[PDB]
Amino acid sequence: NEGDAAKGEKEFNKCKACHMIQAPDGTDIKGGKTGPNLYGVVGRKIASEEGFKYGEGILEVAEKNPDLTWTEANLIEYVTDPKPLVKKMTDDKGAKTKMTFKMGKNQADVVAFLAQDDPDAXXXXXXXXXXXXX
Ligand code: HEM
Repeated sequence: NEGDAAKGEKEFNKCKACHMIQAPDGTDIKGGKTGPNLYGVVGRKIASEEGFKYGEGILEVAEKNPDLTWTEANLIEYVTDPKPLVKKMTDDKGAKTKMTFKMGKNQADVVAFLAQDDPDAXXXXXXXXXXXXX
């Protein structure tokens, strides 16, 4: 749980194919365009990132919770098995997701790494209400 990242990035080898890292400019890692830029996230806002085809669910939830800025404790949950977070949260059963990867062995190890890439947590903040605070 010692959330590495060394191990965390190694594994990213398991998101890379759906997912890009890139920055407002160049690309750390290199990954399929299926899924969004995974860079930033941590600090972000569920589904913000523009010009992608977000699954309708994350979309409505981002909505019910104009709040949610992907901590990385959310990252841990989500990726673990995302429907059960997405869903649960809208309460609307029949999540859907566009993400089907289920990752159940090394969670924090990863959020760790992705916490890092999105360097802004700003030392601290911008809000609070649990789950959010970004
Ligand atoms: C553990 C490796 C990966 C992690 C850590 C991960 C993380 C995430 C996160 C945090 C989101 C929500 C972002 C937002 O709110 O915008 C997301 C959305 C998504 N992911 Fe992944 N992901 C992983 C692997 C993959 C893979 C392998 C695929 C393709 C096979 C994929 C497809 C998607 C899609 C389509 C969405 C959009 C969901 C929607 O709009 O409703 N992901 N992912």
